[PDB]
Amino acid sequence: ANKELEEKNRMLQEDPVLFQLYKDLVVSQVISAEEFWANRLNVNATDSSSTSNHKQDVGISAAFLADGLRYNLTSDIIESIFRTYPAVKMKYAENVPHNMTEKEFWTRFFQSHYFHRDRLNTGSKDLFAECAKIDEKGLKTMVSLGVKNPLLDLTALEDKPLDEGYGISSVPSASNSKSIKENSNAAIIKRFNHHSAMVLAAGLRKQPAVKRAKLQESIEYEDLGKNNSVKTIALNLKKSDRYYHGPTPIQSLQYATSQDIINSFQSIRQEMEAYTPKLTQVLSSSAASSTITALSPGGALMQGGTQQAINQMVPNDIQSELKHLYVAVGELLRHFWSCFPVNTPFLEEKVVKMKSNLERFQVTKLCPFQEKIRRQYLSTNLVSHIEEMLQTAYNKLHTWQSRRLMKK
Amino acid sequence: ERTWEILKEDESGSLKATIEDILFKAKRKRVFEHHGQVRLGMMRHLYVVVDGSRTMEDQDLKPNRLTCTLKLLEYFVEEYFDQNPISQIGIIVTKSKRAEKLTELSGNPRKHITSLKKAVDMTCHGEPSLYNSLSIAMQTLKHMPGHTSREVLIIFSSLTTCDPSNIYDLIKTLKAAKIRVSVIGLSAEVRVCTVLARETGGTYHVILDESHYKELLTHHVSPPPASSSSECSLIRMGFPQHTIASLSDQDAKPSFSMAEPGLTLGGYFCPQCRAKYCELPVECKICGLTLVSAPHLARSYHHLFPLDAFQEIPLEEYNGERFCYGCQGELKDQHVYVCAVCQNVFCVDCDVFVHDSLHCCPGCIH
Amino acid sequence: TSGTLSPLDIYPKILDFHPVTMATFTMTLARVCLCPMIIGRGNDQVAISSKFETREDIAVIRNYGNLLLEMSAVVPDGIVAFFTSYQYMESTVASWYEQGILENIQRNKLLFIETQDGAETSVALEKYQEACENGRGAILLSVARGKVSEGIDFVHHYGRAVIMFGVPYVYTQSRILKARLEYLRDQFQIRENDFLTFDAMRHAAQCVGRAIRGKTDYGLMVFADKRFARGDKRGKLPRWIQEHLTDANLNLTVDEGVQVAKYFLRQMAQPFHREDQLGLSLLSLEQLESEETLKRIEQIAQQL
Amino acid sequence: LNLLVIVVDANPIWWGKQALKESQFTLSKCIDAVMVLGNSHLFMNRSNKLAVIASHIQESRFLYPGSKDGKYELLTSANEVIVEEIKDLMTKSDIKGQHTETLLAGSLAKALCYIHRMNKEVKDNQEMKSRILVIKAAEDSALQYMNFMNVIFAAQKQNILIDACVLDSDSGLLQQACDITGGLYLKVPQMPSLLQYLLWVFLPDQDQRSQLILPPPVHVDYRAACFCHRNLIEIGYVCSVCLSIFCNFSPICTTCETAFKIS
Ligand SMILES: [Zn+2]
Ligand SMILES: [Zn+2]
Ligand SMILES: [Zn+2]
Repeated sequence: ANKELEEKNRMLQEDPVLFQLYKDLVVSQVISAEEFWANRLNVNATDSSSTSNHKQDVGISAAFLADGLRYNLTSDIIESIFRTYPAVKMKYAENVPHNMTEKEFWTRFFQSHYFHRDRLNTGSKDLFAECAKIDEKGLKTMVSLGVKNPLLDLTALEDKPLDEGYGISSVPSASNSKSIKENSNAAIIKRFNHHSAMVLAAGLRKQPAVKRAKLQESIEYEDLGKNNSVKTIALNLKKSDRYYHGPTPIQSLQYATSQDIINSFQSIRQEMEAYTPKLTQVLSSSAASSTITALSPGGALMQGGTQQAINQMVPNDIQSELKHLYVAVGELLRHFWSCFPVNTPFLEEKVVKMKSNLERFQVTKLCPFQEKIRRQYLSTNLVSHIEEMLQTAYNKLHTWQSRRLMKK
Repeated sequence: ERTWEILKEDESGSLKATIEDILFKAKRKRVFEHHGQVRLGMMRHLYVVVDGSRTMEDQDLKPNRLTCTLKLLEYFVEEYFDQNPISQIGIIVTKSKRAEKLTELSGNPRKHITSLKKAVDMTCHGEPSLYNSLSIAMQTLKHMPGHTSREVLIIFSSLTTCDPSNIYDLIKTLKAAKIRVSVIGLSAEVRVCTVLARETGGTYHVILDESHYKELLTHHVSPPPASSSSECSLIRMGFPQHTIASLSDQDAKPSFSMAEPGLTLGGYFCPQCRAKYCELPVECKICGLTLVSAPHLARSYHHLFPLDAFQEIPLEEYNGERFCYGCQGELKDQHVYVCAVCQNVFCVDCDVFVHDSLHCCPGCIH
Repeated sequence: TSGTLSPLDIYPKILDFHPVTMATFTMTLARVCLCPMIIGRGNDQVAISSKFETREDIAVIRNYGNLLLEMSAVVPDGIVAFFTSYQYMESTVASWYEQGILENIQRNKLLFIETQDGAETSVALEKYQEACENGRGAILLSVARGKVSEGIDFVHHYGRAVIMFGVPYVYTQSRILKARLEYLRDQFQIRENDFLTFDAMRHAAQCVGRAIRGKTDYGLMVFADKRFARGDKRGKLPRWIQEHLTDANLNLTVDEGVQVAKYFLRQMAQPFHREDQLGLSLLSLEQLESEETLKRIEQIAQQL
Repeated sequence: LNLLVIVVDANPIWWGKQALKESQFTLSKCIDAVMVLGNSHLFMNRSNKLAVIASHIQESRFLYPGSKDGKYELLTSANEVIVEEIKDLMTKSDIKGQHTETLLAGSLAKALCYIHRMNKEVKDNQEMKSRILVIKAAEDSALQYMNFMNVIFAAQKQNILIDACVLDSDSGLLQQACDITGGLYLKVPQMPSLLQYLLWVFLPDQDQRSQLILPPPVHVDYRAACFCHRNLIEIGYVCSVCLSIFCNFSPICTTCETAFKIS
């Protein structure tokens, strides 16, 4: 697939020789041509594991931009603005930065709503929130909030709800004496409230339980009732002797006769009753010297060791090639085992493994090319560790293919 | 206008020299907690979440929260493996309204602690995104086998977190995924984390002092309890024997562990794939079969049958020997401990060291 | 029956009433839930107050912005800010926005500004309550006189801190107030300054009174006005609240309040469960059948 | 500063048979070597300290720790208490069959907690290094495997080196302890000359193991078997609930009340 090409680059960028070997194996049928790359393809869901939570900082994050005049060195920042304000989204599509620099647009961003929060559409990038009463019509006019009975209902709690002039109300904004100083204050309030409420809605769709939740959360008291208790399981062991004896195989232990026990207790008691330390009983030069011979650097107690010396021929060349071979073979066996160690037998995994392993039969052919160096360029060397693993990789599939009782 | 007069002798006569005797309990401690004979999540995949936000620069503790946190994290990482080599660790940092997986799923303190050392240089920036953090974690835990206790430990420094969507999405998912999440907060209690922890099955605690911080971390060292909702599995496990290059390295080529760059001539082979591994226990990166050393298994069996607290008394009123059983020595301290079963004489060090470190009472073995 | 009114001595005069009992009850707790404090002193040593007949004094507004900014980082979940007047609130917010302080506050918590529109009130409270529960944190600001202080209870996580900016004096509509004050001087011989103190204090006690509704509930409360330091005003607050308003926390600096808050939060953020409540502040049937309950509770009542 | 803790397998069964066998080497000659070795540890350094414990069938008795008679103080007092303590233990001996194994784990537990007290008692200007020397003669009692493994890890955590000397019968557990703790396990081929092995293999300091050329450690095969039919296992299945090992797949933990959730 075309999408896999971009993600697979990680493997080739990190291991170029392994990628070359992977591509070589791809061409040499040691692995599938796609698998050479597709074995590394993986992606996330967005600019991050979770959509960037630009509910905070928004454009305020960048003092205008990367600079008093705003420079043009911010992307994700302006993308957060695009996500924050759909009006800017609409205008950011209009003010195309092609063959120019956003320097001017980033400078204009400090205009009104986005930086000074004025009222009417003085924004430098459209404004549907300019009609902030019509922008709020689908929130608290024609539509409503989701808790509006359980809470946030202080608009209709008093005796003023039934009738207005019924109260002693006189504080509210009159039709006489309206002001533009107040319009600036109201704009800041409306801009901050609408911004906060709208931006929050992006992360908070929307819930039918809100009202009932707020009722139960405030009516129930965890002090007088409503406990909190655990639900683990009591671990009553069965035949604990098993752990006492431990997971060890049967020893060669054997009892004697009660007579031998009785005599043992007696003989040792009698010996300890009749015992005194003596230098002759402590040591003899014959014993010490004989023990020194056994412990000597050429004695019976000097068992086999230090046999893992440096390699018979071209360790450096072998190690250099083995690095690539270990990465490649390891990455190959990885998938083969992933397909082989499945939870259940099915043709989707069996055929994918049998093809992958059949390609690995050309990797053993590619290892035969890697075997020529050890049998030609190298004077004497054994790479049998990989060879034994490679043999096991085929053996396991042959053994599994013989399990035709629905296992194969 | 009180600090130069805050000494105990400010309004007392005997406090002119008994001040450090009147306020003598100034710096001590005495750690002990309960236990229970319940199933434990011995197979453990614990992931650490640490605030990477500017709030980590505050000096609520002796050094900035970052230094004290990383200091105790390293210690916690060590003991976590030390008390459970079977388990694995991973770390994620919540920076710039984003989350960065400082360390992947692994059991190698070498790499984990190495990452911590390097993480000391991190830049505390932006606000935390609890949602992004849990996303990366759960995305990883999704692939972990149900029987392996999938757990996350969160260290929260700030109070406000930037989530791109209501965390109830994740909590509902985590609850359904049976993943457990615990949180440790700095200086405050946050409803978000409290609801998150209590609903998810973990616990929310607040740091008071570096000792309290250790005290809380200590609790998280012990494996969590498990319910019947988790997979009661019968996991396949390998116990490969170490194999040197005995025959002059004949037919046994040296090899680097799957996974490490160290080419080892001898070590543990995989009974499943014959791969080379210099260390044990190691997960077969190319098979899924975990390889564990037989002693590492027994290393955790104390959690299955741990000791019980001994009968404490200010004097050996039972008139046992003047010499404390177990470790021989005089009852120089006017506090004695007696095992409920074997009823031998034990001292302060016996009650502490035998119960917290030996986990076996000598008289009970008799 | 509620604990919001004080001093009780003024209501029989005001209501020309004579009760059989004039009692009060002390909040009985094993772990206090409330830390009333008067942060009347700015870090710059400015006497944070509204003594200046609500005149335009940037220095106190500036100090109010500094306090709120730092306190927004210190208090967990939600904050509830009450202003003395709607005008002053609007005037104040405009200054903090112009001075940029308000943006640093947004970074700390989502601001929600009240307005006479029920749409604003309902939406603000909707978003605030859930913002206090979602990953973020919110900070409600309103007026100590408006319905918001009447209809909304700041239970548990909602409004974990209540801040009273300035003494809530309504010097507007003075004519009507004078008339009622004068009539109180006439038929009731009540001093205007005395009544004014009481009237504002009861409003402060309303915001504070709605800040807690249970034992598994608590509320930080800052009285950002030097006035509150007068023994008379402190003395006219509810006696059960005055118990926690220890002299040591009078006219605190902003830093002192922040430090005391961090301390107070640290001391109560710690686990304290239902079983831990049985030590003190909660009596089970066993304790009720124990006559101790009959003798111990006697001292909980107070009278005025 | 060092603290040697000698452990001797005071098993009357093997030593009694050894006595009944009238072999060239007996417990008498053994304790002689131990006393001389113990003396050598203290003799080697004015600041060195020593403790000795005997693992009997039913008791872990301290042999320290000296006498006050004043004929000779340092070595004679230690040897006299040792003789007296072994005589008290072995002369005043009972006879039992119900519990015939040597209390090895209890003796090791006593040693570890005793070392802990001593190392705490020591000032921090210089610190007391310590090691345990186990002289095993009887059979290896599996019933203590749980305790044995737990005490190995305690020693490991406490950073204590454990050495072991085995006479006749070997021990998988004890050889495994030497490997884990970084000590050394040795099967002495000439029990009458035991002391010479001790004065060379187990006597050298921790700071000298690295400098001396000594027999390389014998590689220990980690043979393991499940509780079900005890067969050997290289790959098995483990109960994630109780960590009981089962060689082959099954539906329920025979070791506990738990039905596997199989899919
Ligand atoms: Zn493998
Ligand atoms: Zn006991
Ligand atoms: Zn089981």
